[PDB]
Amino acid sequence: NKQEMGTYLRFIVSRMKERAIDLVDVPTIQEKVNEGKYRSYEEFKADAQLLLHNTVIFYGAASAQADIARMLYKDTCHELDELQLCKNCFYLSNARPDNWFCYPCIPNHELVWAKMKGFGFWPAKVMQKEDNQVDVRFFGHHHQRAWIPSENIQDITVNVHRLHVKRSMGWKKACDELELHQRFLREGRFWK
Amino acid sequence: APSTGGVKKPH
Ligand SMILES: [Zn+2]
Repeated sequence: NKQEMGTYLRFIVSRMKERAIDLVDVPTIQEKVNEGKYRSYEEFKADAQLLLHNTVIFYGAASAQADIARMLYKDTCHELDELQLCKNCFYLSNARPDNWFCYPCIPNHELVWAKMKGFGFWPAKVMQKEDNQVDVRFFGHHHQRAWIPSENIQDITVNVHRLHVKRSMGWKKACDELELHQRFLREGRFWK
Repeated sequence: APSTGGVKKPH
């Protein structure tokens, strides 16, 4: 996918320029993406790596600039990890049309109630799992991520009154978003 | 915050 990769990489570069306002060349990577020249994510990663190295050498391994660069390289690698987890999620998370988190993916994310100590059960999408814990992304404001122990999870088709919940404004908005998602899912309303 | 969400802080 020539254009798809190009689109994703543009989000990353743009975001890392925004990250960089904390306080190989950047235009070169910026040039390369803009022209859609990258042939692999791995190749993009190796350029970001080169840039990091040149940067730390340029300014000193303990400069403010080298600290920034190390942070940016880690964030870029995180964005690339996430892009591999689910490309649709990544696209919608960056383009953010109205109700972006409600559009289904293929395959569909498993939906759960996930409990974090002190918050009660909150609705979430499962992004990945291992035997002892599950990486979820919550519905509702900020759409944050947590690793949740297996026994702090219930499937979404369990009735909510059977669960320990704390019914805040934020919790109610999360639940409204969940139900909109469940509807889009049954409708086959994919993002176009 | 990462595009696909920052880590949710414990209570
Ligand atoms: Zn997804």
